[PDB]
Amino acid sequence: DRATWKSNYFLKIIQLLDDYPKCFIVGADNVGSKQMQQIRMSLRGKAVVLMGKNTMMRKAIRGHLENNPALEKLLPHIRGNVGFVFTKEDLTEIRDMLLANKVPAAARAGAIAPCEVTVPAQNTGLGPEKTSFFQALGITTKISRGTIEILSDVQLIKTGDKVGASEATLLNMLNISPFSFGLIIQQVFDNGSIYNPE
Amino acid sequence: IIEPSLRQLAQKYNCDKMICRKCYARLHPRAVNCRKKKCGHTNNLRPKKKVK
Amino acid sequence: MPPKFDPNEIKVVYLRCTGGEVGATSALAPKIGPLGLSPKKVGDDIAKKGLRITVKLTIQNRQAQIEVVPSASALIIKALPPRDRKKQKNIKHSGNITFDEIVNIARQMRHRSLARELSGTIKEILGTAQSVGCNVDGRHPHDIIDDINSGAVECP
Amino acid sequence: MKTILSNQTVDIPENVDISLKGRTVIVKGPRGTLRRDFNHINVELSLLGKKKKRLRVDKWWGNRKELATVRTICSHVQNMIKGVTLGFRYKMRSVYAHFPINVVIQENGSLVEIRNFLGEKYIRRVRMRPGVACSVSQAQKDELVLEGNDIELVSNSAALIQQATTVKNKDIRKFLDGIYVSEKGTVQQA
Amino acid sequence: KASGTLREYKVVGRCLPTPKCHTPPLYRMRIFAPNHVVAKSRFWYFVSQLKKMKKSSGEIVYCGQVFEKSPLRVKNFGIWLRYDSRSGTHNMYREYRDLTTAGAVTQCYRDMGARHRARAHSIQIMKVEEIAASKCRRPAVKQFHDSKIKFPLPHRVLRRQHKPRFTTKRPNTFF
RNA sequence: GCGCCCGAUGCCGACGCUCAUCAGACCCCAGAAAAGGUGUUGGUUGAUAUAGACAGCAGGACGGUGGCCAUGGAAGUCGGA
Ligand SMILES: [Zn+2]
Repeated sequence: DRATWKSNYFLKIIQLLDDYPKCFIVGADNVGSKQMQQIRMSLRGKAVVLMGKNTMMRKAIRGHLENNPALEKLLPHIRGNVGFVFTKEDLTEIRDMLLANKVPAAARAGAIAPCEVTVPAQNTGLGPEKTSFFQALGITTKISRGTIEILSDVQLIKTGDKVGASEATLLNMLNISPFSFGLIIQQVFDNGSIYNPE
Repeated sequence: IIEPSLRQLAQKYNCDKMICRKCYARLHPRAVNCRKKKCGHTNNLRPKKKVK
Repeated sequence: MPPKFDPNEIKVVYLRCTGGEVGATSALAPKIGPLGLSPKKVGDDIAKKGLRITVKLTIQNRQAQIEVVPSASALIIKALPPRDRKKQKNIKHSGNITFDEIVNIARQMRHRSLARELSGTIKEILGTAQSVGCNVDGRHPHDIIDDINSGAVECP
Repeated sequence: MKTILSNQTVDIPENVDISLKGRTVIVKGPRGTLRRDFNHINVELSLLGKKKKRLRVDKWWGNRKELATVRTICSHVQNMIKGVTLGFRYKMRSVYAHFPINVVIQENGSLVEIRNFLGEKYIRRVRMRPGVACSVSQAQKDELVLEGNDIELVSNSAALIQQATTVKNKDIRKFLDGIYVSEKGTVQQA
Repeated sequence: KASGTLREYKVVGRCLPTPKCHTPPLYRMRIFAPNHVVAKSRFWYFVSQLKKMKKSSGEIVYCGQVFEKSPLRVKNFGIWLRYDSRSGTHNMYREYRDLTTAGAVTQCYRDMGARHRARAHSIQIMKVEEIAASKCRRPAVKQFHDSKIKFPLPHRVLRRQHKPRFTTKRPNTFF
């Protein structure tokens, strides 16, 4: 926003960081409109979600204000968009309550495919569209049970698939993309030490 | 026969154009000022009439 | 689905209406009847307001639809007060009917709301989504952004 | 204005080689050799680095319409690099409604014969640019494949063939039949 | 007027001391004129322009240049000008970079006459102040404070009509 | 007035502006306008910028939601208060 929201939320993020004895870094590089809310439902049962438009930006100058030792293992956590969650629970709990919905990161116009994921032979949750969003991929289709179903057992999702908004349509529809990064629980601050939660 | 792909590619080369209302010149749709110099590099333009 | 209506997995979001209209849809009970395959009898059994049709809800039983209850307080608010059609009064009323102790029902059957907290935020979407009568006023109330903080007429 | 200095630098892949005598830049790599002599561009082309890491175009005391040229020369020599290391390929699909475009390649490397256009009994022998190999492909039903090294050359030939097949005194908003450059490409890919 | 190389005169004047009040105040102006006679006349122009005095009702108490403070220090001046432009008066703030303030103002006149074709009889200077690199603002000036600057003589050509009209070799236009 | 016709710059002349497929080139004087130009400069004012501002990238283009509820059909509906 303006400098006003900046000024307020710079202090607001440190407010929550000081209070909640457990900080969590979750990514907002790629999360679509519904891929957002399907996680945001379970994020907050006794908790707060606060991703960065100025909060995470404030740390770029926090780094010399020294609230806790070893926030220079979360400020060098800057590459790629990241905001925060805050709870009082475990951190394995937090890992699994960002996976009780299994966030399928969604993308902007002109996205990029980094990886490879073999095609699912039955659909992974379709939105409102045709069987063109099936046969433009290469997975034949049949009318079936309350799950709109496809039919093919070949790899046409390839590391090097030319992505775009023409596919981000079907990404907000079927909701699995070759991209990888987003709302994850791995980066948990409790008073200055980093472990390997996974 | 004009299959959809060939169509919406040919109509890129022959339909989506921007025209200088004083000099009658085909311009790419981004164009704001006519590339000629007999109209005077004017700013006003019009989109190409879409066929029936 | 838009031309064909394949059996949708209910993450989809689509219209649920037309408890009778033959403008150009060519049916009465469903919008899934002509575009799909189903009889028209559960719909007139439902037809067994106030000068209108019933704004429907649609679920998929692997091939078919069973007429669903309005699943929030929003449309039960339209079960109270000009119930004449084409009213249209900003919004359907001014507030002369108790929204007060009836809204609390819809904070338990909303298995659909996303991004809502301890019930002080569950109440937010479920008291803001409906837009009928200012709870009692000719306002457009913005004291129930977050539905337990700045107060309303329903609660202390 | 006369900005005192503007610069641009290209990091040359090692697998290529560049020689220079004044503005004449010659690039020799895997697929062959190309020349280009930039007279009246009036810049400083310099080559620096062990394994000739970088090239530096420098324009001194230029005006605005003259600093414009520096990145143009950058892109020119960049596309030269792209050709010598990869090679350019263009692909053409010929739209038709009721008269299937009959394109054959009368001689091997060039001299494309075109006939059965709209019903025209007029044959055409479109002469591809020197140093350009035409090849009707077969994995796509109606596909011309133009290949070369100088993108100038291949694309010039490409637009030439496209423009040589167009209607006269007809509506180009409904009559559309003809060949068109479709999907600009290279030979081999990373 | 007819500018040669402007010299920055300073003038102080007053109205004649009428019997009503023993002496009116004294006014100081900093005026750029190629000779002090023109300095006097243009001082009267400015004074009659501002307050109701004329050389008929005034005498020029002091008239002499200000020798330049440190004419060996390169200094970049911001100059607040106001001219007339064949369609209405325009304010304007130009910038120059030279040694003597007089040099800066003469550069301003020359480049106004060229780059804006307004004669020297329609330009009335308000301020010329030497200012620091953090207050200089147009880029053309801004590009000349670097601890190290280097730029070759790009395309250098000089006179060869005194050196023979008819030589047997040809000039080198590199160094 | 000073390239040559044509006596005079055959000066180290100084700072700039301008590319005209009808350039321009000196009182009376023998080529014209209103209106336009992201041609190229100068200038005035207003907005935003490393805490990255601007284009091209990680978002984002709807989850509640048929939410009001027009049924003149319209989670967008245009022509739905
Ligand atoms: Zn034009």
